[PDB]
Amino acid sequence: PYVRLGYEGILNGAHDIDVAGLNGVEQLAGKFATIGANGVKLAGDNGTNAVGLFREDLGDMVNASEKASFYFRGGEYYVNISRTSLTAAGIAAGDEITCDADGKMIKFTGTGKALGVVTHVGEYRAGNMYEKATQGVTDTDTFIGFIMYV
Amino acid sequence: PYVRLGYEGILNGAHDIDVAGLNGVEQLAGKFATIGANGVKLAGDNGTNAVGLFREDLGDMVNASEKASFYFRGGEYYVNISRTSLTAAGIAAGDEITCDADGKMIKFTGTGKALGVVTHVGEYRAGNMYEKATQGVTDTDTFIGFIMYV
Amino acid sequence: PYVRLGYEGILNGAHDIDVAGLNGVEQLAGKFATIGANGVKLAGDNGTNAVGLFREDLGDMVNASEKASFYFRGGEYYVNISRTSLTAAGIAAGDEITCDADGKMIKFTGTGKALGVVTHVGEYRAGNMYEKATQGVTDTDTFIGFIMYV
Amino acid sequence: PYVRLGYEGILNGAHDIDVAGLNGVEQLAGKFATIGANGVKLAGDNGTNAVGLFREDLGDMVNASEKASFYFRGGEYYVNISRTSLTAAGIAAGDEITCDADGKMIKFTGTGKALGVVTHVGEYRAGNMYEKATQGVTDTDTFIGFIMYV
Amino acid sequence: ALPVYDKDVDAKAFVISKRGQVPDQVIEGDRIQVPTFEIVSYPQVRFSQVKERRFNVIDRAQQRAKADIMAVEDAEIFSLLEGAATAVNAVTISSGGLQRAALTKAFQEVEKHDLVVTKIVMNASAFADIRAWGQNEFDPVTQHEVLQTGLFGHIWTADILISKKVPQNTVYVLADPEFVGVMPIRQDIQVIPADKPEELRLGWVIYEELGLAVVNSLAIAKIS
Amino acid sequence: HDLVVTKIVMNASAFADIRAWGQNEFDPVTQHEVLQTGLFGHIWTADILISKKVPQ
Repeated sequence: PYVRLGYEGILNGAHDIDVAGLNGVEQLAGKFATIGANGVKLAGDNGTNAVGLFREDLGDMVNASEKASFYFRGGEYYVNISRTSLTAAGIAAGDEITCDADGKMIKFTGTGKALGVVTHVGEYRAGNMYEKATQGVTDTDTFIGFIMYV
Repeated sequence: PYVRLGYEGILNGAHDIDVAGLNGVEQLAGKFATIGANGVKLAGDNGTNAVGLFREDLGDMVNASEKASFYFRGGEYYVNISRTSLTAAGIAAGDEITCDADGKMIKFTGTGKALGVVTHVGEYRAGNMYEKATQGVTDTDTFIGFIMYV
Repeated sequence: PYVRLGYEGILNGAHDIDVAGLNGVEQLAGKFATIGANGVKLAGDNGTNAVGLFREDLGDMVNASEKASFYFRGGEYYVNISRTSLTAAGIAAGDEITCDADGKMIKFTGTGKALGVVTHVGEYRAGNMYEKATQGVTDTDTFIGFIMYV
Repeated sequence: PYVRLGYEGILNGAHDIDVAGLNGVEQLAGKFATIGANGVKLAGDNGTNAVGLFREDLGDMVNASEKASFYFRGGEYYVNISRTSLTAAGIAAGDEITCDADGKMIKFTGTGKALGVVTHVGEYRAGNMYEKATQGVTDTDTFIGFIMYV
Repeated sequence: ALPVYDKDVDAKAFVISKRGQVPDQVIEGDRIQVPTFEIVSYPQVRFSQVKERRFNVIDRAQQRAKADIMAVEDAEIFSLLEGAATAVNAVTISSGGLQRAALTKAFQEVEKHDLVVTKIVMNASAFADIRAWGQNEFDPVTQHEVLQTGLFGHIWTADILISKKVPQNTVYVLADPEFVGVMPIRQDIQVIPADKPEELRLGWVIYEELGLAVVNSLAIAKIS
Repeated sequence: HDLVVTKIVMNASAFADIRAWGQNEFDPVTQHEVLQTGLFGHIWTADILISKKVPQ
């Protein structure tokens, strides 16, 4: 396990990694970190963990988050959760990582306040109301893509 | 008891982790599964129930249904764990919920007693000759209620 | 990379215990298993294999389907039984097949677990070198020869 | 050509004369084939389009039934079972063949796995036992070129 | 979806479907003819044409009733039907009494019915019935009817799986998309014409057949 | 009371029972009926349960 405590970087930094409720167990997925399907190589690897904002390009890989899309489910709003049955890996030297989504840290620039929700605008703002996993409520922003704690 | 060997003061779910200590694969200390902190909707319930159809949030983050209908998608039928609230006997403020694969214990309500899958009419049910099949790890015991897993 | 391979991948192998819950359910009956499939059939012709992406196509036909280097978000929640198979891949051609579903442990026997691209459904090959996309819901990077849950 | 020396039915004819059969240089029938053209073929080939049931011409030669949808051969049941039948350049049509009346193969197209008779103008139809000739109960494969006879 | 007045929570149920694919198929049937035979015989060309046409419509019927969807198949009546309920059957003295009994069951459900699609043996035998010493018990008491009874049609079709009757209403259950309609084509240079002085008559059609749902179509099998 | 309110199962088994003297038991006829007893209509309710008939 390794969990970064940062807030400079946008592919590095976390302060909320796992987040509150009762019942709703069932169903499993995992997926690769960084960019895959590279060469005609066959082997995977392991490395060092990075927890930041991630986005699916559709399918089972999550990678560098430049924007958010979707108003539905996990979106393009994926974060890396460390486990003890993994070596844990982020950007660079990816491995099969379990993810999470929703009620984690988000990124502001001074545009919008509150609720880490799946939306079609990168700098994450409210527009779907109530919980969905999310219990976070931010009322404060910082310039330049910096990572705020819910 | 309140914690360990049961959970009490809960209205959605009941006793779980009666094996004592964690054993789940790819688990750390888990993450909120939500319907009593308010999920995204729950499908079914033909009587008093709070077992529905549940969905992956695209990873190991699990919640109640976030996708309509009842079509093919990956994952294993978890043993359903429900941890105690840190309110008196209400719901919400529930503890990060580790998803056991084969722990103890949930009610059984399909064809067989070690088999059963989750369906859109609520509870657990046997399969269909068109889609899905029955094969679970429902455990011992039986109890049909808004309280359940005893 | 990604063509089918024989080697006790194609045709079912020798008898492991790969079923948690009771073995055999006659659910899904009336879907037939194809003769032969995508890629190179090596050491027998089988349309269906245990562990993988499977699809109904052509109505009341079921077959094998390749899940590539990514995708298995919309996997399957029914699997084609893994009794009689050494590596949890291969299941006999012909007739209305006996299915199971998920909720059960399987065994893969070989090198690497839950890393790299598939070289054949139900297989995961690695060296701990090179970043190659992972897909499926599989467990545990830590321990090779591990009993991994679909 | 002198090719087709030694006991060949598998490279002799354009289609199999027999693949599990045998006959020597023993004439139990010195009759010619007036079925399968030479003069645009090898003299190891006969060019036979049927080796099954035959009917006699004027003179002492046997050939295939060239019968319509309202014509049919009566008796004169022979099946061709020659390998080389008393030649030194490999049997060709117009040279000696040894026939039997219980030999093999019996050509059939149909959809196979059923009795067949010969009416060969490109027209194949099945057997019966009071309508068309009594083959005795046998399974004769689909599409002429490879026929395993029971 | 019971209210919170039986203290129940409303159902948020979402209806489910499974999907079927049908690729285009060809149904066809041939007649093979000799020119000489057709000239000397005299009506034969007219007759051969009526015969090729009737043969293709028959092979069409065969397919539509009996066969399980393979890959070279469309949607077939015998697959779509609902399974037999033995409960609907009871102690009888006639084949006709069972047949009346199947038909009525469908109405209870609020299925659609319009026609009886029955086994050739079963329909006939049902008409033929006795009271143990004669008198049909599904047709009048001095008259025989084999056309329509109950004010619905009867179809007797061979190949549909022994001793089964199906109420359904054809218009709802299936629909036939026709890529190209029926046509005869004739070729004197084809596989069979070359060998022997013959003409080949081909009569074909390209179809697809769609089977909506499993409902509004019920099959019942006879008493134990 | 001018109609019979039955279970779907009971009615169908009830209808299927033909005498050994070859008369239908609901109405004494050798024709198709839409289901009539007492010259009265049948209303099929599946809350009524098996072996039960309720006229009303």
